[PDB]
Amino acid sequence: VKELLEAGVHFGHERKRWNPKFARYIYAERNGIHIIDLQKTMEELERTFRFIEDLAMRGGTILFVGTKKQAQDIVRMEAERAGMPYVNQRWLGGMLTNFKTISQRVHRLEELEALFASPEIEERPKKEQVRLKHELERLQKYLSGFRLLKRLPDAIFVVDPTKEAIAVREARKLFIPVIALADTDSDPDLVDYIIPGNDDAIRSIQLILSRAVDLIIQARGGVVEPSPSYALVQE
RNA sequence: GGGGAGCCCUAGCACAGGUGCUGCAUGGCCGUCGUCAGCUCGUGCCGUGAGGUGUUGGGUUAAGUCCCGCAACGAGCGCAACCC
Repeated sequence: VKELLEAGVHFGHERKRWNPKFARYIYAERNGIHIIDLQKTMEELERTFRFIEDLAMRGGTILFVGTKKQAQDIVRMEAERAGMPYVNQRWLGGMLTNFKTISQRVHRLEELEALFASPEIEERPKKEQVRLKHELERLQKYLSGFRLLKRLPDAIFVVDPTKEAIAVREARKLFIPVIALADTDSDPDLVDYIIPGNDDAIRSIQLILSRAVDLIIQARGGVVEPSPSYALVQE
């Protein structure tokens, strides 16, 4: 458990595409690959999961932002289990902020769903229908986990918050708690709460994330087990 | 026996008429870039602002048509389909 899980398959990163304040977190910098300090990282994880279980047991959406394919795939399934409205595919400008507009985009999609199994299965012209198939598909292709986000979200979990500081950027201006997770690449004070840990390792993703999801399922009282994992991680 | 209206004539009078000018006074019809693929709106973000964003990258199509990107996502008059 904990620190010894890391001595297994995950640790520090960076070809020196780093960030100075994160280097205060840092131990060493050999191989060219910074030597993460997973100890005080365990301290961080302590405070992190404190608020995790708190806000989760009280109830209010933490906003799975995984985007890089790897992460994304795993997290998506995990997200479905985590119960939290989630960012699956490529994060697009508008979600965080243009909230009402988003609710409208949903409405177009959801009502496409509603009127996809209607007498429209009979009627309606070909070009209209077929095109509407296409854009219905893509609409759900992006707004899957987002389709279930309807009232002031209260923290995010995210992954590597540089890209996912496109994401941070938004929720950061939005006076909102943002947990989020990365290597010595990103920035510490860029975030509200910090998980200093590599995220190009698919296993790392699996482990820390399942830890969090289980933390929120234990906020409500339980904890089962994940389906997505070691599978496509290595094969 | 006149007187009444309409209708025709003759000098008068208001009046008309113009394929006479000027499209540097114009409507309208259009010739015309040219079926060129463009023109623009909503919110968010951006810049002190003008304004930007959208539409700035890459294919692809008849085409701003569609698709991967992208601080954005749509909607609009055209494009298309809708009349033959």
